Amino acid sequence: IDLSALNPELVQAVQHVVIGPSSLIVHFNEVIGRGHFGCVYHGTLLDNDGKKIHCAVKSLNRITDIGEVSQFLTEGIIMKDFSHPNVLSLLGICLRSEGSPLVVLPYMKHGDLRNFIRNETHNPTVKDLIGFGLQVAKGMKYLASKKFVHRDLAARNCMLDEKFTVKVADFGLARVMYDKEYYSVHNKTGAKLPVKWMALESLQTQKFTTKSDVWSFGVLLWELMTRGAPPYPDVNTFDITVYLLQGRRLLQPEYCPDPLYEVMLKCWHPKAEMRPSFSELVSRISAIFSTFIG
Ligand SMILES: C[C@@H](c1ccccc1)n1cc(-c2cccc3cn[nH]c23)c(=O)[nH]c1=O
Repeated sequence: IDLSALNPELVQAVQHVVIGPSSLIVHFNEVIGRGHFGCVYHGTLLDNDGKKIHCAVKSLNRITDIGEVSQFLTEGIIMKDFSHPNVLSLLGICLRSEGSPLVVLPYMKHGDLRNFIRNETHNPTVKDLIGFGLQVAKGMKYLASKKFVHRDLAARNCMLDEKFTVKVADFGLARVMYDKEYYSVHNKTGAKLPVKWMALESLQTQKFTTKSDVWSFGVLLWELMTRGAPPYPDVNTFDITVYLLQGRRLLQPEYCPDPLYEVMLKCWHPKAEMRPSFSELVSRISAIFSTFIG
């Protein structure tokens, strides 16, 4: 990657996001995870006093050309501003002269939320599951306040830290600014569209908004209440649009309380403008959660 060809204003603006070998040790032989985007390694970040911070280092192996690198730096500036207890922070990025760009994130002791709830050795209560959903709603309320449209909200993209605090995050492809580019990149790399989490209007028009993130949030609540069941497992991705157009939705999970399933149905309202906001979802889910004992 030719770092000398970048826009000098953009280089100045992104400097506060860049971290390098003076503080970060990437443990390339200790792999946390492997995805279609690249790999996630254990990393160590040292502060000025020599104190060690455990981190996850996501390698975005597909970012190579100047336009992709510039868009990566712009996304790092946007996400470096994130500060919320239910949003995974960006510690920094690495733009090396040799190797792919790196995203440095706080290490998440308990991994992704979908894996946690699906594991038969774990026993989260119905109250714990609603609590996870409420944490996701708070993180999404913060992101929505920044006009940040997630597009890929699903239980597998929320992480659990050492205290079981849920952090909204993104372990998918490199984030793009424009919806047209999001579709173009998925087609070019083979990366899967998250069809079964997408709002009806996103499937038909190829556009995403905070109102389509509310639809994905409803699917995420359903994943929580089923302990990670795959949504519409029996509906082919190419038949999902007709299924939604018939007025059909994900069925009420056995352990999902009625008021919470009513919240899910409101998230999947066919008219995007009629869906609740993330602020209304936080208020409503807090009220439901307040009636669970434990
Ligand atoms: C901060 C966090 C996040 C993302 C979304 C919502 C809440 C939190 N985060 C950020 C990146 C990321 C950082 C910098 C540049 C790029 C470019 N693509 N992704 C970037 C990532 O890979 N994973 C991830 O979890």
